[PDB]
Amino acid sequence: MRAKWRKKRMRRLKRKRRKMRQ
Amino acid sequence: GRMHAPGKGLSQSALPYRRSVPTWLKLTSDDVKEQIYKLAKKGLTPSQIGVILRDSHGVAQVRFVTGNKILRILKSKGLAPDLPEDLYHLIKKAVAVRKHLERNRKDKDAKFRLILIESRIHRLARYYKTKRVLPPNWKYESSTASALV
Amino acid sequence: GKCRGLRTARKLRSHRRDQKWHDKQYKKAHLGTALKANPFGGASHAKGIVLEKVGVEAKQPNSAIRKCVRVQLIKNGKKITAFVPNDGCLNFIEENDEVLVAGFGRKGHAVGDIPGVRFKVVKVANVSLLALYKGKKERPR
Amino acid sequence: VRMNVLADALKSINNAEKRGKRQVLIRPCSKVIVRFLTVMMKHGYIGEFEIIDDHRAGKIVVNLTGRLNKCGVISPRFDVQLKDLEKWQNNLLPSRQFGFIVLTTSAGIMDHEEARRKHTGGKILGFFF
Amino acid sequence: TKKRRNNGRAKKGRGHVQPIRCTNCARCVPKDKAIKKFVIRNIVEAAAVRDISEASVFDAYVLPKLYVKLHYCVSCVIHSKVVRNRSREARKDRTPPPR
Amino acid sequence: FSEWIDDLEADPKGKFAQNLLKKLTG
RNA sequence: ACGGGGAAUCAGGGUUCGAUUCCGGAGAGGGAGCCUGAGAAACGGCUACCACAUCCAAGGAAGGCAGCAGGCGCGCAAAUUACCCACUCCCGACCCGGGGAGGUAGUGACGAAAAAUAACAAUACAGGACUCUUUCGAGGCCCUGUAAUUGGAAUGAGUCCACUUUAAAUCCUUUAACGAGGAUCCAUUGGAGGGCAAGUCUGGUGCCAGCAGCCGCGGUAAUUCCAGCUCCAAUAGCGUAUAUUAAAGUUGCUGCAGUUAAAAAGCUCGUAGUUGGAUCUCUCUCGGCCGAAGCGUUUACUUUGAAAAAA
RNA sequence: CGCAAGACGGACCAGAGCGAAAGCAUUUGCCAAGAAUGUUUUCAUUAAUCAAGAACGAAAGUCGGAGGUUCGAAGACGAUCAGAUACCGUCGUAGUUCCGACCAUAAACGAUGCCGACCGGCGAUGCGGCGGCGUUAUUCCCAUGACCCGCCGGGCAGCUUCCGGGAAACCAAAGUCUUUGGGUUCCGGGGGGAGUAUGGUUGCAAAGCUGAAACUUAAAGGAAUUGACGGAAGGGCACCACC
Repeated sequence: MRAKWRKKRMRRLKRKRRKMRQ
Repeated sequence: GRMHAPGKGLSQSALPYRRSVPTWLKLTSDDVKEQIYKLAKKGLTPSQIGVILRDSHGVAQVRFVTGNKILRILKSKGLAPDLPEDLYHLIKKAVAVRKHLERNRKDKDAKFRLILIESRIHRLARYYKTKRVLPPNWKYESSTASALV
Repeated sequence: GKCRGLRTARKLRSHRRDQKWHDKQYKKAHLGTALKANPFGGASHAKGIVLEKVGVEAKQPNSAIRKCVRVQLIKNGKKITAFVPNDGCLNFIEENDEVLVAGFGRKGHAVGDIPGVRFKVVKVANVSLLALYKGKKERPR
Repeated sequence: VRMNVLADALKSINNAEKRGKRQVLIRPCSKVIVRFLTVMMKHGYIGEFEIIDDHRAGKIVVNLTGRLNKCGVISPRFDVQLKDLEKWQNNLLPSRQFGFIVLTTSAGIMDHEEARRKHTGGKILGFFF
Repeated sequence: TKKRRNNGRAKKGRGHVQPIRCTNCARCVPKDKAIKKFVIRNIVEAAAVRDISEASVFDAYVLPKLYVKLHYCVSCVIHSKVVRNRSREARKDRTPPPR
Repeated sequence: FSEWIDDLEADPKGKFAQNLLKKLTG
């Protein structure tokens, strides 16, 4: 996997987690 | 190299080996002292005084004719400036840069250069304070600087 | 480069002390997380109760069923998988008996084909597996 | 900037000796440099040298005899007692049959053998062999 | 590993070089990295020159030329055979082909 | 003697490879 | 994490350990407060509370093994409810009493030291070679091995007396008696592909069972499982797990790296920090061949001297 | 043939210059800087690198204001395709532009910290200075410009070399390293988990800085070599290829 797309997935995961923990 | 630039310039004065008054120079030590006194009364700094003594009077080095340096001569006579010449010129340059920056506020290069000039000013002031040339309470400010100029 | 000055002892010692934490062995042996996560709690052996017999499949290049046992340690109630070393030695073990279990020799690392198994059975029912294996001793009745 | 003018001098001598040159220019000179060079000369490692006097700091033209393997400085100038001299000799010298560790002691600048003879420690300036 | 000492460009002594658009694909390529061709060709072909010169109302009118500057990107310059791959030793050669 | 040399050249990377290479001299 | 003396390892530098018999501290289930006394905030003294717990006729009374043994519990993990004040010392009013301090035995493969399990001759056998002709052969003239060959010599393990030991004792030492030819009075623990010393011998199994720290071996001829034989490694010891030291110049002070293998901050400024060019060659007094009060600005450094618990 | 708007400064333009880096290209003026060279001027150690702290920091992105030509995330269609939520095409929103406030990240690269010394050669080039045949312009003299031939000093680089180094690729630095010590900052310790969780801090947000562990694994990886392969290029051959 391209490293920048792994970074993008991690950032989307972090955003989803931020929505999880408000 | 340079303190605040990547340059590694080598240009500088290369003094001759001999420490003696040159043969062509007929001026006595007291005559050179009187010329220095007149030039200082005219309002010229030791650098300028030495320049015009070298360039028009044949005085290669005032130290080798008088036995004393020009700034020391002026201090002994008592007509030396309150703050040293290099520090005064640094403060003048900083004041000029600050006055430019007030009417040109988008000049980030001017801000960078002002930071460099003020760092040089602070280094010179710290040195002169350790040597007791400046009072220990002397500090450089962004408002009273133009008063000292 | 490194600082070579007569008054750089503090800086050198501090740099060494910070950089030691980037050594895996030093950080493992000086943090406490590894000690607290160690099922044996820092011991060399531990006694446990066999909960079941399991057959762990060897890693991909090899093909075999390694006979292991799920044992719950008496010291902390933690469940681990302990390899039963020799052949026919799983027959010496019965359910809910006490086994003395040691490490597998690699200090918390899996050994050989057996994946995720870091413990081996040394004794079963207070009799060594090697004494039962060679017929020197028989299972207590 | 330039620090440890002795380090620069010894580096110049070493690099000139590696190149096979018969002479090397060392600048600036110093009392420590001259004393180190004299200690080098008494053991026959560099031969004669000349101090050019310019009216700010000296220069030294050192004739090079190709007997020098390595001349080095020890920075910082660790203070060495007579007990630690053997350890320093083992660390820095190629053999016990030759090679000298130069120390500055209260009796002057001299090799380690002369320091043992005078029964004094000091601060290690460098080595040559 | 490094294929070229100059990294396939001429960006020595600066930090940024303005980009240009490839004449073929319109790709953004640094001006010092793009392969530059200056083609000075007769505005009429060598076939049409005879008819055009015969039909000219002037005598020795000399047809004008056409001065085109082409800035190929590396992919397009390789595909168009304007430059080609070279051996590791021959890569260093910088004299233009004699033509 | 040359038996090890010869059986080694049959299978340079076989099962009997480290053994025979060591048996040559070690 | 009680500290140190110190211990393990160590080319040099270092790394780790030090609960543990010596010194110092702390505590006596946890806190706290006291009496007495020279000395205690004492616990084999008292007073409470907190926790736990004993006897009770239920009204009350009595507790403190981190002393020596011994239990329980915990665990991977550690010995006798023995004898004695004979030694060493301590205490007392005391030459006389007492001391689980301490000593002595018991258990003890924690470890450390010494050290058996055979030695020697003849018999021939596989036997060699500076023995000799002429390589061919004679081979007690220079040494190993077949040994279910032979032969006597030696001796301690053991059993048992008598001393000796010691406070009775035991042990060691000493003496005598018996005590060795499968000297069956019978050495083991791991291995035999490489690392790493020692078999591609035989039988079994057939990617199974298993082995294997690592690499790998095993799918019908397995040098690697399971066995037999043989072989080698240490040896009364050897394997295993964990921790740790060296290996590790893979923590680099000595002494590592940072273009691409892991890695120089995007870039300057900047305080602390670290580092910093040349240069400078021992005097007023006192008891006439002396002696000194010193301030020569000091510091680092180096050398010497003193003082510094044994183990 | 005009007019309006916004964007951008081709060719000249270079292994050329300047800037700390990001970055910087129409003319002219103003403003404040700056390196290098020249200096028989002045001070006289005032210096190097730097925790803390601070300035600047492509693009994208975020708030307001202006503008809004082109291009264009998203989006709407049209194609291609087995399918295309893409590549190609027509439109097209944010954005792209300027002003103010944020953000502080890039393969922000020379993947190479800064200061200092030493160590080969050569030809170029930029700036300054010095010296000199000769040509050309200011109608003619010197000065000065443009050339020519050298030298010196810093600078962007290049070629060459058995300097030396390195695993090599390669590097006159990545050399002067077991013959190991010039000064100083940052930073790495097998591969993953993971630049993740968590706490802290910064931000309006997006996110930035700091930043693990459990667990897992015998290899990941660097340089080079030989093959094989290529919807890479160039050559050569053959009526089981063609003309």
